[PDB]
Amino acid sequence: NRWLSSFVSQIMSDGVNETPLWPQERYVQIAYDSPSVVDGATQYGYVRKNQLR
Amino acid sequence: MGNASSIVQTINVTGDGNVFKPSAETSSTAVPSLSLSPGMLN
Amino acid sequence: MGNASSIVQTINVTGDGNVFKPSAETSSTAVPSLSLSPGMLN
Amino acid sequence: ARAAFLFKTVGFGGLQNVPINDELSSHLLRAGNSPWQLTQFLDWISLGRGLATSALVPTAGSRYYQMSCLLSGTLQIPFRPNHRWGDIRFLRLVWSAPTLDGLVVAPPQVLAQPALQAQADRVYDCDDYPFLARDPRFKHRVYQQLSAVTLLNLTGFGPISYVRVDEDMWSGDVNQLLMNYFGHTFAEIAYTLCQASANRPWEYDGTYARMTQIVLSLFWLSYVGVIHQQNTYRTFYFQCNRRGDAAEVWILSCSLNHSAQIRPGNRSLFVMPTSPDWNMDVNLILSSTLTGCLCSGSQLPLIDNNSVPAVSRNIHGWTGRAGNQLHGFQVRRMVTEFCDRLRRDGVMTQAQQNQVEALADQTQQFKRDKLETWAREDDQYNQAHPNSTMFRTKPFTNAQWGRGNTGATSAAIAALI
Amino acid sequence: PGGVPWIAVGDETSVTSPGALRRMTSKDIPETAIINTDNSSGAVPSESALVPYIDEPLVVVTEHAITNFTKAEMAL
Repeated sequence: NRWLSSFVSQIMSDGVNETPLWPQERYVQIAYDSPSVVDGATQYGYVRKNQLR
Repeated sequence: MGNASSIVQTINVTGDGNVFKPSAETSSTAVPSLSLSPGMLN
Repeated sequence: MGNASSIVQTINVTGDGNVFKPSAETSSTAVPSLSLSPGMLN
Repeated sequence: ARAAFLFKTVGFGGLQNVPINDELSSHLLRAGNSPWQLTQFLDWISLGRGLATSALVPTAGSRYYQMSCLLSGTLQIPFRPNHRWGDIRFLRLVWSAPTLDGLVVAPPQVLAQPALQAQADRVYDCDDYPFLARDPRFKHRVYQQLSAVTLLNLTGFGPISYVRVDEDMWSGDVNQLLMNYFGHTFAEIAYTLCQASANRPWEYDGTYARMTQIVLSLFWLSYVGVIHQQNTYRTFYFQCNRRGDAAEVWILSCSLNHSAQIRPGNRSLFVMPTSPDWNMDVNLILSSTLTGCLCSGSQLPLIDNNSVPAVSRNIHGWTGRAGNQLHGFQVRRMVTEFCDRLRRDGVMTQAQQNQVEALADQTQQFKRDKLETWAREDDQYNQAHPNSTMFRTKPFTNAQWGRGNTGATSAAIAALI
Repeated sequence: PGGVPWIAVGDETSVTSPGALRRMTSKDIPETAIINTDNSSGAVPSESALVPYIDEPLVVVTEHAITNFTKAEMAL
């Protein structure tokens, strides 16, 4: 519980999102140069973006 | 000037499809000199 | 200026009333050169 | 079921801006500020019982084209990459609420600020807009009229309709619902169907969708002349007492004289008129509107790239590399095809054919003269005013007044059965 | 200023990293294309089949260049 509380406090602290990834409800977007291969495994839900590097 | 990449590479130096086409219109330029006269800079 | 002609519609080169009066203040100028250095042009 | 929601906007007919101005926009929004004006158009055409006209709206196709132009010019504001909805104006008009509910006069600051310069032949995806993505019902309700606009703007000719024949469509509920329209006309059936579709989007293979497809097939078969009183499709057909009239009325009817034999299978194709006189034919526009309402959740087949201009090619949901061909026809020649098919079938005589031909010729002459006069007036107005150029009707060319592929289209529709 | 113009990849109001930018092209700004050029000098052909339709890059013009190229026409 202590570790979880510390993690949640870190999440709720101040700052910004410094990554180019932002959530959308349409689909799960995968960067071009990510090691993930889930898009090849599945047939629906995941979309790979070529311009996202 | 060899190259080698792991997993993936957005650019391939020794690959195919690259273009080498020097032309007069394109030329090649940098910043060689600028106007920094003392009177004109003030 | 303009050698000889006979039209006399708008201006008459061979007519009267024209004045030829050079002076230092008027001088004579054109576009001889411009500042087209690559560094300044960017 | 449809998976991609894309639409195309109107293109400039030689001008440098969307062919609409403040006067036309105000006349359109005269009785309601909602840009979605399908019900208003239905009320204006007045069941197609006569020739509707006005000072700024000479024909029904004129109003249809103006609705398309207004939507094309206005929707480009919330579809900018910044996705802001109410910070810029288009012809002294601004959106009210992010949910695209109505158009109002711009505030004083926006009026002082410059307006938006719209572009031509833009293709947009509905899911890009956050609110449309969030709300499925709203998107499905809007996409019907968006699909109708796309079906009108896809080519330079008249609107496009979809004809399908399939025996497995018929069922008990379909029969029960169809039997209720025994004495009604095509316009009334279209009115009721469109209102029902507006109230509730249809599903992929619903009773309403199947009945709509059946009704469209029946109407087009009767129009060509394959199906009549002495040759019925399961004892159903459409009757027209005055063929070739300026305002034709078609009535659903049943007959027990004979039923044609239908080969098993599923067949379909795409029809369109080419002659400019489609502007004064309510039935064709209503058929196109019904196809557009169907396109909400049905995912019709693809249209071949070679039948559309370059700017309309490779649309994700509409056009494709290998697709169905578009068949275009001319009304005056199709009348002759109808008469000839009936005469060969043996239910019409030479004198009746001659009377129909004379009436059709008179109607064609009248419509041609009126359309040319209106086009000339529009040209003169555009010449006079260089800052508020407009068009009151979709532009056409002189070549479109001749017969095209009418024979091939008639043969294909006949072979559909 | 000088250089080339950049645009936000995908969503806007989210530019916090250099990896979220990409060079702007004539596709993003249609009125910079050849077909939309004002052909008052007659350089661009009037035949639709002879006008290329491809994507092109964009560059930023400095005010020094603007002034000098404007003064160039005075010679003419």
